Amino acid sequence: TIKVGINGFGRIGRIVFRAAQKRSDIEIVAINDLLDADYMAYMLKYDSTHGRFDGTVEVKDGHLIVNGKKIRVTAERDPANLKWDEVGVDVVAEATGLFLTDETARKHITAGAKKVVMTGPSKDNTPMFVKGANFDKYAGQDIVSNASCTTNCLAPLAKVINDNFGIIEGLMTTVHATTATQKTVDGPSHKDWRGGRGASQNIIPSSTGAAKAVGKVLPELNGKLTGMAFRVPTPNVSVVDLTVRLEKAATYEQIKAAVKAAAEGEMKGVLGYTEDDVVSTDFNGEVCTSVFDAKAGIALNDNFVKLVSWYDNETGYSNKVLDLIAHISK
Amino acid sequence: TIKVGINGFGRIGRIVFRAAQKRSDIEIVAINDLLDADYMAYMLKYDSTHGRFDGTVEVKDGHLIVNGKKIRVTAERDPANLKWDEVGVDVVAEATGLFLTDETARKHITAGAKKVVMTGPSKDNTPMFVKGANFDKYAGQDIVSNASCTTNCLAPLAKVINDNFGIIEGLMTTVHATTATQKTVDGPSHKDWRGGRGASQNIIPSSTGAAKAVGKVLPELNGKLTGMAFRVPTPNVSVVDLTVRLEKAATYEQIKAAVKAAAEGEMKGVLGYTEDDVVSTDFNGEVCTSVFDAKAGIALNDNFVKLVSWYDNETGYSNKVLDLIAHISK
Amino acid sequence: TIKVGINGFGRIGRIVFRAAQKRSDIEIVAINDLLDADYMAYMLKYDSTHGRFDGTVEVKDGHLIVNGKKIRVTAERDPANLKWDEVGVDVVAEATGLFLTDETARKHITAGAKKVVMTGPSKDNTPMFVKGANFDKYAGQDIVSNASCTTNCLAPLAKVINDNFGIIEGLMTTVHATTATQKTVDGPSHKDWRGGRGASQNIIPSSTGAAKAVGKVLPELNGKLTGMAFRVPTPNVSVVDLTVRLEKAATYEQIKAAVKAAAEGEMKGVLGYTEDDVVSTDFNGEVCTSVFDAKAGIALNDNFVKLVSWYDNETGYSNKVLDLIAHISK
Amino acid sequence: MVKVGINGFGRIGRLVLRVCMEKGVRVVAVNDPFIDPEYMVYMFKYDSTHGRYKGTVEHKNGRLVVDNLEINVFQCKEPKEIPWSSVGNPYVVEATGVYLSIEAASGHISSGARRVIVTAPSPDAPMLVMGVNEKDYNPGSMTVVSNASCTTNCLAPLAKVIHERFGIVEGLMTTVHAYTATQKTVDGPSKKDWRGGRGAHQNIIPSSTGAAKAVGKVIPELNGKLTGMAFRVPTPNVSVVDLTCRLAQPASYTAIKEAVKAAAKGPMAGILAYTEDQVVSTDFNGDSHSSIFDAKAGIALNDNFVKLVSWYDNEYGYSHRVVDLLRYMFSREK
Ligand SMILES: NC(=O)c1ccc[n+]([C@@H]2O[C@H](COP(=O)([O-])OP(=O)(O)OC[C@H]3O[C@@H](n4cnc5c(N)ncnc54)[C@H](O)[C@@H]3O)[C@@H](O)[C@H]2O)c1
Ligand SMILES: NC(=O)c1ccc[n+]([C@@H]2O[C@H](COP(=O)([O-])OP(=O)(O)OC[C@H]3O[C@@H](n4cnc5c(N)ncnc54)[C@H](O)[C@@H]3O)[C@@H](O)[C@H]2O)c1
Ligand SMILES: NC(=O)c1ccc[n+]([C@@H]2O[C@H](COP(=O)([O-])OP(=O)(O)OC[C@H]3O[C@@H](n4cnc5c(N)ncnc54)[C@H](O)[C@@H]3O)[C@@H](O)[C@H]2O)c1
Ligand SMILES: NC(=O)c1ccc[n+]([C@@H]2O[C@H](COP(=O)([O-])OP(=O)(O)OC[C@H]3O[C@@H](n4cnc5c(N)ncnc54)[C@H](O)[C@@H]3O)[C@@H](O)[C@H]2O)c1
Ligand SMILES: O=P(O)(O)OC[C@@H](O)CO
Repeated sequence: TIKVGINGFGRIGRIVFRAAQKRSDIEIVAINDLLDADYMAYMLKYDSTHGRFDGTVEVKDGHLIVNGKKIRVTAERDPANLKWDEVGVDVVAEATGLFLTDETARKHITAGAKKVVMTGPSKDNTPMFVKGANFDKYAGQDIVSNASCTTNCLAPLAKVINDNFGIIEGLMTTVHATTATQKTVDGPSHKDWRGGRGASQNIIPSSTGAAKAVGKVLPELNGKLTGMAFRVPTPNVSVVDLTVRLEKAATYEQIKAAVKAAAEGEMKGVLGYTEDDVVSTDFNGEVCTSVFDAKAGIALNDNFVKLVSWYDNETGYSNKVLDLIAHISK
Repeated sequence: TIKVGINGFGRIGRIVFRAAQKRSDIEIVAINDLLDADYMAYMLKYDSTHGRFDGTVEVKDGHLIVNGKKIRVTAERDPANLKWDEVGVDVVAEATGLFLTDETARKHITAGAKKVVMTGPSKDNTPMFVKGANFDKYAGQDIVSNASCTTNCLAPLAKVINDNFGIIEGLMTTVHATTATQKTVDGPSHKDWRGGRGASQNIIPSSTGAAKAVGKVLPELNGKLTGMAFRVPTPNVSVVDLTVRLEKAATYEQIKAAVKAAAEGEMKGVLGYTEDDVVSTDFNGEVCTSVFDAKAGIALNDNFVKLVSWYDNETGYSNKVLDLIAHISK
Repeated sequence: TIKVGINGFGRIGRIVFRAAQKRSDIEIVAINDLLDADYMAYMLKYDSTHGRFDGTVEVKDGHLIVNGKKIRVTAERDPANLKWDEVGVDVVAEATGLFLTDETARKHITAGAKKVVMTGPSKDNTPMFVKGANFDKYAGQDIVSNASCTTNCLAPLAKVINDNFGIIEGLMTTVHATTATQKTVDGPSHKDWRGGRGASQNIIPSSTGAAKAVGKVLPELNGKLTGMAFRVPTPNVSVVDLTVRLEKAATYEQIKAAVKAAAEGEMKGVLGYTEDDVVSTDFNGEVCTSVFDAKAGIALNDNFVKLVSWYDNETGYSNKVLDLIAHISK
Repeated sequence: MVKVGINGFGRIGRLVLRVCMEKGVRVVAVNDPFIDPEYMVYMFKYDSTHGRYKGTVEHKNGRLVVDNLEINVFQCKEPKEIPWSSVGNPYVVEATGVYLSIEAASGHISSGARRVIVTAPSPDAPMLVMGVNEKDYNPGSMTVVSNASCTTNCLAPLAKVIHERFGIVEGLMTTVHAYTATQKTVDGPSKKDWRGGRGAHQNIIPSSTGAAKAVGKVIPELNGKLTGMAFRVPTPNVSVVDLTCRLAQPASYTAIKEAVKAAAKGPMAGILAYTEDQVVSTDFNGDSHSSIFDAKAGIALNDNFVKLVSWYDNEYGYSHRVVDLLRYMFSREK
């Protein structure tokens, strides 16, 4: 059983935690945030997006008790002081958003852990892995990244589309839910001025390297995709709107057939396929990181098409983080 | 004119600033915040709740220029290092939320200003003034507080009802817009666990001092009112719900008569009165700090009644902050 | 086993349906609305608030197949034409909002049903029943009402407080989630002008009979309670805020103990109790019609207190409709 | 001295009356069988999105009285029964969404109207987007016209500038669109659009448009070269078009930016606007333009494959254009 330690118990850390409960191959043996253990329990117990926690949580001697299982709680601002080895943590899930470089993340290995998974795209050359795209390329690196939730939606779709028909070029938009970084009313964000504007009131243009990043986990698609985002007032679930030019002409039904073949075979559990009249809330809790929406899409012609695919940016991503942890331990 | 300086260009600072431009007695000469001059210009020009700035804004050189007038831009964390005198500031509007004691607020006085108005309830013995309640008890103090937006709503109504019918006792609920202190999705709020929960997603119970603080600005009501808040997913405008036991019997028609008489008389422009079928967005931009809703309220009998009054937590309070500045410098 | 027909497959109709799947005493045999069978399947399968249907659903020969049981689907505008006898229906859940008098509800009996439960307050002297208050005063009548969601929250709480301390008088506010009668953007609501205004933009005052209606189910409280609502931008879960004058002095601990013992005792399943830092999404899917919030409430003194109780206006009420159905069929 | 009658006092019809008050265009009558004079006053005086009406609104003797200007209120179900003749034969703004065919909107002509503007796409009435093809209006042959959709008025002025300058070989549009009156507050019935009945405030809802095809009608060279779709999202107003296109002639994003600025400053002033500021949707709440280009929000893959972004207040910009078009129609009377 792979022991894991979550650093940062925010949205991802918490939903990764809930997702690990249903796995046999992984134990979450420790958590580090900047919160008292009782507050950490409260945040685990109750969730505005995902309902109440299925199971028991208790606090004794400053340690969480979750379904009879002790979890070490710490509050070390500096990942250097974490003593990961006094709990036997094999891998740490880096979920604070702060340590997305080798140098910063490597402190976990210095503090006792063996390997690290960053729960965001790396800010340096830390290699990125996306299930159904390039998990098999992993070479034993002790520090990795699961890229972003959007790359986790886009890449599996793009692989199938490229593998069957050939993407000459593609431009992507993600209509994306509100995230922690945003502001409830017009506030400061000197990094990102639009991003400070009240999240409940606005459609907010936003930039992303999610489409570029696909060409890293799929090198054959390098230089061929790029894109952007609009943040909208939903608390969870997002959607990719990919417009691609194809080398081989394909009817919309041919494209449907291809994705459905992959979703049922090669990409099962990663890429999903629907023909129902679905909306965002229908995918709250979706574990598949990309779910093709057959009826949403549209073809101008056999060689030019807008494709649509859904993802629960919280749940799907958190699940593949555990899949990445699992894979690098194999 | 009275030269004002703003500390903290947040929601109140910005609305105070906009309201300042319509006044002939008051001129804002400097703002201090953790913001670039270009970013302050952006935040002033565009507003999700209150629309575009009515006036001209430029950064020349520069150098914030608004309506032709130069505004000094500083980025001092420590108020003691502001040199307010170097631009000739008499009153400082302290609107960061962080300096609500005489100790801290007095750093502006040593930085060269003459007086200070806190734009929030004082966390020490610092005196609080609410217009239509106790502005005339100002006895030349150099540091004062303007109370809270909610106290500015309830006190005016409370006094009219006390003066005419006598409050034996009251319990109050404010159904309240979301604010900058809340979170877009479930996030850390260690001093207020409910307040960390998704702002857009939830009705959030919240504790408020504003009903007890009515006792401070109306001593005749000390220990006679307490209450609480429900934060709800609206970006501006709140409402007070005052359940009162009355000494003297009173028909709703007599309550109305009194509220309207006070609105047209001694509390003109502070206390308002409506019989229309109004909802919250109808008081977006409301200058009156308390607007009585005749049709919303209800009486069980002539001694037990529920009274409803609206307020634009942002706009009305910002206007009364400016009134407090005018008054203390008479 | 009791055979039920649902008239009106809206929010209550569809949630009553789901809840009936989790019971063995009651089986839904027939459904009427002005909708095709395949559209009904869709509305059952997917719910924005309560997630995907737990189980199977399909259409076959113009009828539903839900968890392998054939449901009759009809599309009659007139209840008299419904032929409930052809499916052998015992009780009709009348949830269109249109047939809330004996006169109109009785068309279901004309159509072959034994009894009818109205899923709303009856608009004549048709008797009303709220579980925890007066189920046991059911005297064999063939048409009844389960009252409103708000009464079902208030009645149990009121009864517990009155029985222990004596409510001299009380005023109530409900901060209520948006419902189907509201409008997305400002539109016509010629019966309730405020209720035509954009639901998601506004705090909207509303009238309610819920507190007077408590006087009908608990005659001892007749003339002693009234109130009103504020509709707010949340899609589900509502809250009662009861301000009560107590005959007998009671500490907030004593009030807590009273509710907790009723919760675990004679009102188990109806009245709930909590001391956690809860918000509204924490009760999404709650079966109890009233969950006392201990920390949220506040007393001025031992004889004047504000009490708060949560309720899922959809789920809780729907469960109790099935409870009322099962009771009147005993 | 155009005189306008408004049929249907909804979002478009109320806001059309507002823009008419703002421009001194005389609205002589409003017909709505479901809103009476008293209730029109309330719906016009208070607006959740665009705020209180700045001015006075009263009712007197069964008339709507806005800024002392009396407006007749009718209560007829059918266009052919409305007394347009009794109020001086105005041009009618057909804003119900129910009489969309030439045959349907012509009822107003039977009952005394001089012209009709349908405030939506028509299956047969000529579309006329100001800035693009309003000169196609033939007063001699057209008594019923369509002012297209809100989305079409955003896409077309942009699409014109880009086609003329660089050539659009092909394009796919998405509009991320505010919710409207047709949607529901919580999941409810929408027989003809299952997704559109799901709660507007909780959901991103994929939705249909013919706005990009419609551009091929008003700019005939773009016929068959544009299509698209929509996502309805939890905002009360203001929408945005996301146009992904292949250009015939290579163009840097700076060349593109300069072409749009040009049009905005000259031939499409008041219709097409250009911004480089860090704007968001509320920044165009109350904006009069049909299309506001967002220079910094867009992205180019290369000189021939770009994604362009333009904003539009789907209510207030579109109302402004209805009033623009009927003033234009009136100027052309022989
Ligand atoms: N939110 C999503 O849907 C999503 C999806 C995929 C990836 N991600 C990525 O995952 C990361 C975290 O995302 P999130 O949404 O959970 O953000 P979040 O704000 O919810 O989580 C950050 C958490 O880390 C804690 N923290 C801050 N500094 C710390 C430190 N010094 N030591 C320990 N804990 C600290 C905070 O208390 C907070 O709870 C980010 O890199 C984000 O981009 C987010
Ligand atoms: N917004 C309301 O409804 C409302 C109503 C009544 C009172 N208030 C009070 O107004 C005050 C400010 O609240 P707000 O709502 O404007 O929140 P806000 O977040 O919008 O304002 C805080 C601002 O202060 C700035 N700031 C932080 N540290 C600073 C530093 N040390 N030096 C200079 N600037 C700094 C921030 O950049 C931010 O712009 C609070 O005390 C609050 O209680 C707010
Ligand atoms: N939703 C709540 O929180 C709640 C709580 C308590 C009580 N109620 C009550 O339940 C009743 C229904 O409320 P709802 O929220 O389900 O509304 P809803 O709009 O979701 O349900 C009404 C349904 O009835 C159908 N309908 C209309 N006319 C019909 C006809 N003549 N024959 C058959 N079906 C017809 C509609 O298609 C719709 O599906 C109302 O009386 C309401 O007051 C609602
Ligand atoms: N809302 C937008 O963003 C927008 C933008 C562009 C075009 N449009 C179009 O304008 C039209 C109306 O849209 P809206 O948003 O104002 O809708 P709305 O629902 O707000 O208003 C429709 C109005 O028509 C009235 N009405 C219904 N039947 C009538 C009849 N028989 N006679 C007279 N009046 C009647 C109703 O009382 C209602 O007030 C639609 O065709 C729509 O596609 C809307
Ligand atoms: O959906 P409707 O109400 O027609 O809205 C019109 C326009 O906003 C786009 O279609």
